[PDB]
Amino acid sequence: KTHVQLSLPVLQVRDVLVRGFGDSVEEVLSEARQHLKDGTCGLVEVEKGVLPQLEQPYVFIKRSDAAPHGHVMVELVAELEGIQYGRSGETLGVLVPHVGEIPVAYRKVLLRK
Repeated sequence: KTHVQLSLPVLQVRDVLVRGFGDSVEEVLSEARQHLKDGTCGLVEVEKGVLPQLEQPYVFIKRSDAAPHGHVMVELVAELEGIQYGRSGETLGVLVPHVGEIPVAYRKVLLRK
């Protein structure tokens, strides 16, 4: 399928143990997509002070359209040293590995895969 319904655990930035997906834009997009397929991806909501506490390159989920079955349609955009790879809508959050941190909420998304 071109899209997959996922329910992503929303993590507090100070709880995150693994603060990024790797070392290059292509690696972090690759790993993000693998962890989304494996159910081992979390979401951190972006506010003042969050991104400097995580590791670049960043992987964002961004709204791809204006929400089937309560799932916002999203796609991935990476960022390294202020350059984004992809073009999309509003940021829903930054993706990180999930390694068993307790979430504060779940974010239902339809991921363009």
